[PDB]
Amino acid sequence: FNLDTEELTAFRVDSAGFGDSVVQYANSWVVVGAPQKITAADQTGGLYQCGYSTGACEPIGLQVPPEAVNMSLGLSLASTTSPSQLLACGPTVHHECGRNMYLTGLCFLLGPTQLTQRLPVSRQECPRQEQDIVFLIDGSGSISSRNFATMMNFVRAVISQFQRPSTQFSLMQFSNKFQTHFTFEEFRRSSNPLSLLASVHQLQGFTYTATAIQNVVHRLFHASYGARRDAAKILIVITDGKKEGDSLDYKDVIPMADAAGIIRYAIGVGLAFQNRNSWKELNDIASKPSQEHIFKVEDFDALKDIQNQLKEKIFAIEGTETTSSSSFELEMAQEGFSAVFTPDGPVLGAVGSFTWSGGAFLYPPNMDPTFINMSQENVDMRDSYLGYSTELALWKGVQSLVLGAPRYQHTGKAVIFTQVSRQWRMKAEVTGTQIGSYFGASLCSVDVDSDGSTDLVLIGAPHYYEQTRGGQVSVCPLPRGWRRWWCDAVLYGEQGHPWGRFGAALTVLGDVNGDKLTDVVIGAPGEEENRGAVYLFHGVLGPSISPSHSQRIAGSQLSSRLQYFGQALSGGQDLTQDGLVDLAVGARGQVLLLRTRPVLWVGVSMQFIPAEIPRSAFECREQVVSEQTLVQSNICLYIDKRSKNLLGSRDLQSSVTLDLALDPGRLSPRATFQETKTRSLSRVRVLGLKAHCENFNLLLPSCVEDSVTPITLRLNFTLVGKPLLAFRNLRPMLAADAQRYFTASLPFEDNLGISFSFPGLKSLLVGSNLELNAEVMVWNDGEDSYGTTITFSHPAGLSYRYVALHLTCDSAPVGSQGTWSTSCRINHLIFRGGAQITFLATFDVSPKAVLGDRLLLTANVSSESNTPRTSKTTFQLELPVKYAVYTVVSSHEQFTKYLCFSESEEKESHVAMHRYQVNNLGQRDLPVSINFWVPVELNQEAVWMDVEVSHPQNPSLRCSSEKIAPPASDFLAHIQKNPVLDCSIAGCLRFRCDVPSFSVQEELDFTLKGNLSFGWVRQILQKKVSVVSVAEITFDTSVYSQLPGQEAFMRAQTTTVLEKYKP
Amino acid sequence: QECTKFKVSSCRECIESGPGCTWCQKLNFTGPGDPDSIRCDTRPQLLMRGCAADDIMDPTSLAETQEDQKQLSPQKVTLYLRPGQAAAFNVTFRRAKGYPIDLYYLMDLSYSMLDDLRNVKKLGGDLLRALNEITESGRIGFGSFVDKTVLPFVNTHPDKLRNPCPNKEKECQPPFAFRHVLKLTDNSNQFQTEVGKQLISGNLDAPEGGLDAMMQVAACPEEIGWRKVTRLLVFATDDGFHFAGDGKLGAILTPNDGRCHLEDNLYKRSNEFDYPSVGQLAHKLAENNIQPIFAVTSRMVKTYEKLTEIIPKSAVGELSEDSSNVVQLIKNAYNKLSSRVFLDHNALPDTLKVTYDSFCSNGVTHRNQPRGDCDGVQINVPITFQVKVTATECIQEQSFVIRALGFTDIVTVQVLPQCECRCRLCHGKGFLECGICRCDTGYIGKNCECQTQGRSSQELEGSCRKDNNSIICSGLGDCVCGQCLCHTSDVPGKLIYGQYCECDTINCERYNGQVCGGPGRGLCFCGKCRCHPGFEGSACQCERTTEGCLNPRRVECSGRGRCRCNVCECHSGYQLPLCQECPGCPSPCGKYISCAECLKFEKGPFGKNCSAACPGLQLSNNPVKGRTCKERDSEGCWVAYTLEQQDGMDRYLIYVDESRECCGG
Ligand SMILES: *[C@@H]1O[C@H](CO)[C@@H](O[C@@H]2O[C@H](CO)[C@@H](O[C@@H]3O[C@H](CO[C@H]4O[C@H](CO)[C@@H](O)[C@H](O[C@H]5O[C@H](CO)[C@@H](O)[C@H](O)[C@@H]5O)[C@@H]4O)[C@@H](O)[C@H](O[C@H]4O[C@H](CO)[C@@H](O)[C@H](O)[C@@H]4O)[C@@H]3O)[C@H](O)[C@H]2NC(C)=O)[C@H](O)[C@H]1NC(C)=O
Ligand SMILES: *[C@@H]1O[C@H](CO)[C@@H](O[C@@H]2O[C@H](CO)[C@@H](O)[C@H](O)[C@H]2NC(C)=O)[C@H](O)[C@H]1NC(C)=O
Ligand SMILES: *[C@@H]1O[C@H](CO)[C@@H](O[C@@H]2O[C@H](CO)[C@@H](O)[C@H](O)[C@H]2NC(C)=O)[C@H](O)[C@H]1NC(C)=O
Ligand SMILES: *[C@@H]1O[C@H](CO)[C@@H](O[C@@H]2O[C@H](CO)[C@@H](O)[C@H](O)[C@H]2NC(C)=O)[C@H](O)[C@H]1NC(C)=O
Ligand SMILES: *[C@@H]1O[C@H](CO)[C@@H](O[C@@H]2O[C@H](CO)[C@@H](O)[C@H](O)[C@H]2NC(C)=O)[C@H](O)[C@H]1NC(C)=O
Ligand SMILES: *[C@@H]1O[C@H](CO)[C@@H](O[C@@H]2O[C@H](CO)[C@@H](O)[C@H](O)[C@H]2NC(C)=O)[C@H](O)[C@H]1NC(C)=O
Ligand SMILES: [Ca+2]
Ligand SMILES: [Ca+2]
Ligand SMILES: [Ca+2]
Ligand SMILES: [Ca+2]
Ligand SMILES: [Ca+2]
Ligand SMILES: [Cl-]
Ligand SMILES: [Mg+2]
Ligand SMILES: [Mg+2]
Repeated sequence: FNLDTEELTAFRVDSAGFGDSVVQYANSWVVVGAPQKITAADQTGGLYQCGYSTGACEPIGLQVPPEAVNMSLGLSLASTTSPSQLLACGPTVHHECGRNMYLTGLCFLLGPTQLTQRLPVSRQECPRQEQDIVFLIDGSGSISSRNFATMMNFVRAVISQFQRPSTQFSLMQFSNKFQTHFTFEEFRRSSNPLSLLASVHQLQGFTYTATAIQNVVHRLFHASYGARRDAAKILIVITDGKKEGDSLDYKDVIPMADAAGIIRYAIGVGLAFQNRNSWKELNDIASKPSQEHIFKVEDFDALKDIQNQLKEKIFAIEGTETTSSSSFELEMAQEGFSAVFTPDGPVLGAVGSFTWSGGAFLYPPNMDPTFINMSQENVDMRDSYLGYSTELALWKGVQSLVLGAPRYQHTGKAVIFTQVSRQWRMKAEVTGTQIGSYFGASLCSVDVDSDGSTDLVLIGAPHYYEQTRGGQVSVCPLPRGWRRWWCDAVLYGEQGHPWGRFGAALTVLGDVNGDKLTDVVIGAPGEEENRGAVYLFHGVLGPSISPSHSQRIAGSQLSSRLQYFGQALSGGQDLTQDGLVDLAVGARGQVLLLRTRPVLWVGVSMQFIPAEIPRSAFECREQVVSEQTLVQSNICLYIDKRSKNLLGSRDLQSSVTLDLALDPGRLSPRATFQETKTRSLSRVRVLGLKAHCENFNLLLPSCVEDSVTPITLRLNFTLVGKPLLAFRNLRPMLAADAQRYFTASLPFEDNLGISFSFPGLKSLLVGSNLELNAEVMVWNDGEDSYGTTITFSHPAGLSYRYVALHLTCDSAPVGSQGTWSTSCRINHLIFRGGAQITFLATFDVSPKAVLGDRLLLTANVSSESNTPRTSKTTFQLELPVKYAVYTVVSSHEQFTKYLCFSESEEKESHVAMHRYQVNNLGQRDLPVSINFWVPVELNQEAVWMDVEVSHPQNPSLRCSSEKIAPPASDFLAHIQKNPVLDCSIAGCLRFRCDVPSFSVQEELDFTLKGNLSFGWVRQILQKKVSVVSVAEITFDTSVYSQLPGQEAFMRAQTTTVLEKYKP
Repeated sequence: QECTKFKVSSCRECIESGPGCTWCQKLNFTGPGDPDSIRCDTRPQLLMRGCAADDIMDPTSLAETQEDQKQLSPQKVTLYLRPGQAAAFNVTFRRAKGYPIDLYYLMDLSYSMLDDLRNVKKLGGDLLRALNEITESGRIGFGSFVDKTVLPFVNTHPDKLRNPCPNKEKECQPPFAFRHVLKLTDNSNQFQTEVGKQLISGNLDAPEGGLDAMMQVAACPEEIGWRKVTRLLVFATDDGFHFAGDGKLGAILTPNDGRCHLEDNLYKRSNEFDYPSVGQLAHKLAENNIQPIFAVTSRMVKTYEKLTEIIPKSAVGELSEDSSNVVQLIKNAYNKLSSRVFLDHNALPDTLKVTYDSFCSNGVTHRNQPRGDCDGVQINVPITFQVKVTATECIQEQSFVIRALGFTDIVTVQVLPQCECRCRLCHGKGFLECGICRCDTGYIGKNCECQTQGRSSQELEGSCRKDNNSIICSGLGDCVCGQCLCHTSDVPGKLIYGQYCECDTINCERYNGQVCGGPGRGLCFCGKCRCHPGFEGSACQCERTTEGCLNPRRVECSGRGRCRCNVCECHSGYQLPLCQECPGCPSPCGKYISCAECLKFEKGPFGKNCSAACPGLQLSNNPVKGRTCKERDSEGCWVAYTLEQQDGMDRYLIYVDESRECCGG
């Protein structure tokens, strides 16, 4: 209700798509995207940073890679604080790969304290054709110095022109000697490829080209040398075309090479080209066509110009598998479609990932980004658009990741991922209902009580359709514990907008009404024919969001020309420098910055002087005289500011208009203001903080007909906060729910008493007692009393519930703070002396109410005639208070049921395990201790050896061991009754495991493992025996009490039967 | 019936007080020491006090039809409504036999529909043949769709734009959102030749832009060529569909405006707009009375079936592998459409509530449903719907229409208020109406014998106080001429009323923060909240009835909890919402050991009354999802079994391992 509509900031940039994405940044700027704006040739999307001070927007300078084509920069924005970072993305990058064109995304990570870097860190790569390339260079004597030196520079030039590991190289220098300088495997393993070429020295000697080519074919192209199978095999022969002393001819080795499918390039050195014999030597070596496979040694461009080659991938379009085809993986990923900041790093949502099954990439600094998505097994996730929206959630330490999948089975769903053992894993889901409702389009984590732990995830379904309204927001509390995630309630906008798109945008504005509960803001860009609207929902105790909106702001309400108002939202920061949280709303071609107004609270105190009207007023010879008696009334208005975090706010001037009424509704008013001539008065006074009183003059006629009913004075007021002139005419305002009508009674001219008791209980258990009944007996022994009012005073957890004598009751807060009060006036009734009324007053006791260990209920009693009071007859009674909780321990399903041992296995033993699990099904956190009672001995003989309590899950617990001596009984008789070995007859080993805080719905898993011995059974004289261990929960019994009726579940037991067969 | 006092000053006010109130026009029906608040009461208590049957004023809601047919009748209705009393009139629907049909065949030309295309080219003759067998004036048309021509939906590389098909086949066509092939015509031969020229196309992702096409078909009736007859739109595909919100992947944020965008039989601005919403399409379809027939493959039937919930006049028929059964599909779909008839009303004000009674020739009857629903409607076999209209207020002049979904025929309902009476001295300032004097302004009395401000003497105040211990007019009213005139409070929704001014409309129990749910589900009258139609409760805190307690198959909080006010009341530790699972309960494995032994192994203590001893156990010879159990049997051997819980009290699905664990033994 405190969003300022009249004083408004407007950001207008005529760029295409401006305002489609907004975000608050560094508590300074409103960063705005314009994804359709054409910035450069074959480049789209732009950023604009806007300021409250400037009142204008300036382009954010960013240099964009040339391969980033039409990225739609600013389609999704994200920001965080401490340190302040900005993440601006563009998921529509067109990348040409072969005859395909992929669709990936690019993002820029910005920050004032750091340098701008990009995400993902490296460019998307087109799949390249594998090709294994062998250099074969002539190092014979005919090759000399600068020629041989040139050949190496040719090799260096080539190696630099080919990417890895698409292409790997192998070099062999030949003469009459053969030396492989580096194999394929050596090249691939090489930290730096160029380092290998430094040690190459010419061999001189004769020239054996053919046998060398043979040696290359039968060796350098093999799996043993690191040559890849699918790789296109290319052999570059570098020679001067002079072969001497070779026992082989080309026609002997070349066909063997052709059969291997080896492409050959002939690079000519020196006089190789001009000599007719040396030129034939080149033609023979090179593959056909010869003109395309022969080049000089000086031409470095020659080799690359033909190939920078790719592998042609054939996609499986429309979800249909051809036998040759290949499934979509990350080619259409569109990384950065949505983005959010997490403690461990940024997270970019990639929608098109794996046939649009969606997902998200976590990008920790200087590490391999981990991909987060549904498991491969889940095929229904295809075309679900997972990661369409991304949002962070936190429960205490644990960070979780919520991803939206608005297309899932045409219905849509949201999924929560958390890290389990160094790898991400789905913990919970929640599915929408209506088809095409786009459930999971927008995600918003809400922390209501500001304890740092997320309580409430808001999930948008913008296209949810009903006949009279459209759009929907599902309030989904985090699936804490192991309960399945489900939506607690649902929020709608106002009706009349079937396609209003309520829930398109979601943001947290923070606590704006000062109830210490987080408030949220939801957008509806489609309302009244795509003008748009924005709603404000207050937070609610026991974390939920209020069913009805506190304030709705339509696009038409603010301006004409306004379209799609609310299509983007960002709040929670202060950008108007007044210390109050502000809201940045997106719109078509515009971005509006709205500011929250400071909230004021007004209280009234009204008294009359004198207290009770002297009856000397009405006593006459019947003079027609009136207004002969004057009455003074002291009215005080004190104004406390609710917003305790407002910059400035030292002199808050506030204009108030007072109205007054004397006995309103009555035909003949019994009072008149000395000033006005009637019974109606008005006052206009500028008021500040603290307090401001004022006296008024009342006139009472001499003789009046009604002397029974007290005179009433009704007060109301409107409050218009004066603009502060600092902070640009920002105005305070009265709370919307505030009481405007105040009434004080002036009595006409007894000793009363009060008493009550609590029927049914000596103690109050909170959570188990939702109501409180007090049997109130009031008596009047003395003079008759008029307008008897029965006043109660109690802690905050109590309230007067009216059930179906006649009473009229009203309830309002009193005291320093923390105490409330409910005074119940009784009339229709003259309360005559000696007569007593007994009635049942019922109080609602909150389940979360904190009453401490003591509940004090005090009861006042008063009449219209004000006695001196302090005459006792105010009754207080105290009630001991405990707090309910449901905690269960139970024997797990999987444990050691029995152990079979032959009559000859006395010496031996076997591993036995007992498992218990403890759950908090109550509504209250609680410090519990868990006790484990395990037999380890029987008559100083070993029974259960090396027992150790373990808890792999929740591995931050802490246990101790304590020996026990058994109450010495005749066990042979104790066994004879029932063959059971436990702490009664046997030596026990007590385990205490303390839990400092046992969270609600949290589960604790314990395991008692050890070696169960066989020998001790011979003491028993039974064929089989039961070995029993006991688990028991203990909490502070003075502060807490187990849920009434469920006491038996606080201890559990587990039995392992030792049986002996005979062979 | 029941009548509770509110406004007791006048005749019309007596009727406004309640739907079970009556007013007596007998002059001096009151005694000398009686108030006139006793003139307004229930009909029995009037007769019981001797009020004549002739002079009792009881306006009753009336329905009057001016006849004007035989499909939707009557087409003119005038309703006179008393607040609280429901007027009723009948609507007769008799299905007409020979109304013409325009059938537009919207074909998926995506590459996945390659094998389907061949059969569709032969369809022309057979389609019109079957159509002309159903009704006369048969007309067939054709259109085609693929998807929006941008990534990720379509590979936009110029080479794969010109030839989208994966294999190099030579009979292919570049991608397109929607193309209109043939305007609706009676010529079968045209269809065959024009559709014959159409080639197969292709694109990237599985769901297609079919909804884009349907929206255009509905928005361009002149281009398509619909007559104002019954309209069929056959939607044929093997996959899913894109809807609103999916355009953002192509950086398309502009909503479908639901208008015609055709450039030479083509949807060229397809990339400038987002896919239409299902809610958008449903509205546009229903507005143009275009009934879609979704012909989808087996894998896609359950999905498209969901659309029928949003689109009332639609049907889903399973399409055979190569679209061979398409004709039998259409006729079966048409029967499904024609056999079911919905009766509904256009937009209603907050004052009027309308329910329907459905009397079908099927042999089935529904009572008081928000929409008339009859299935199995046969031709010329008339069904009747009973319309019940109730007004909360005295209402102004209004007209709302009732029509049968699928047809342009309408029933015009006129609504007039009925708050008046037609009723058959007063010492000066009062003129007499309906058995009592209505005094001039500033004057009040049974015969107008007093003045508001004036004398107002003693001993007439004897009637003013409730008893000897009560304050005169409860202190909330002034005593004029023996009776009480209550004070006026400026608090909204607050009114002091009553003979002794002892009642107020503010004091009641609270739901939410407000009184009786505020100005919503209920209004407050002297401690008791009188709830608006459709709601109930003490403070009216519970909402309506039993829908918040159901599992998706309507078993109502499993079998482990009974429902009151949508909050499931379940025993033991079974938690909310549907009372399905008990986390605090002990493991049931222990007690069922004898039942497991008798079921699987014929032995054990329950030998031969196994069926009588185990009423809740249902034996399964295959493994189940339940919890693991293992105990010793009657002879000491270990028996393993698993217990899966079913909806009900102690009802499990048990599986037992045939292998037992003995020691040897
Ligand atoms: C969510 O995201 C995950 C990725 O994190 C998706 O899972 C991946 O799917 C892709 C494609 O469907 C898989 O790629 C294929 O991998 C096989 C060979 O697999 C081997 O190598 C993988 C990479 O090193 C490795 O992950 C594999 O792991 C094995 O062990 C795990 C252990 O759990 C087991 O679950 C797996 O099933 C594996 O057994 C394994 O070591 C490869 O042969 C494929 O290439 C063929 O197909 C291409 C066409 O794409 C074709 O061109 C080739 O010629 C060749 O014929 C292909 O590269 C990847 O292995 C999957 N990764 C995992 C971990 O499962 C998952 O699909 C996403 N969810 C959804 C709902 O889609
Ligand atoms: C990036 O986008 C621009 C504009 O959005 C594209 O430029 C258009 O290209 C088409 C190609 O058929 C031309 O017909 C239009 O005239 C161009 N428009 C303008 C304004 O120049 C560009 O092709 C896109 N780039 C890629 C790689 O697809
Ligand atoms: C005090 O209350 C009275 C009524 O309780 C207000 O009077 C009404 O004011 C509204 C404006 O909000 C007018 O539309 C009504 O016509 C007024 N009614 C009557 C009977 O006067 C009055 O405005 C209130 N005073 C202040 C300062 O808010
Ligand atoms: C603890 O119990 C295990 C049984 O699970 C014992 O394991 C046996 O150890 C002996 C050692 O010589 C081996 O010969 C057996 O083959 C083991 N049994 C199995 C099933 O592998 C172990 O000895 C016990 N520990 C002690 C201290 O007795
Ligand atoms: C509208 O028609 C229905 C059914 O045709 C009528 O309901 C039946 O009325 C007859 C008497 O006319 C009763 O004998 C039947 O028992 C009623 N049906 C049932 C199911 O009880 C209804 O009365 C008609 N209403 C009007 C105003 O004509
Ligand atoms: C099923 O029938 C058997 C007998 O065939 C009943 O067995 C008796 O059980 C009681 C305990 O409830 C024993 O005290 C008796 O000795 C048993 N009788 C016999 C003959 O064995 C059994 O009670 C029946 N169960 C049910 C549920 O009806
Ligand atoms: Ca929290
Ligand atoms: Ca708040
Ligand atoms: Ca601010
Ligand atoms: Ca198909
Ligand atoms: Ca598609
Ligand atoms: Cl040489
Ligand atoms: Mg040489
Ligand atoms: Mg398809």
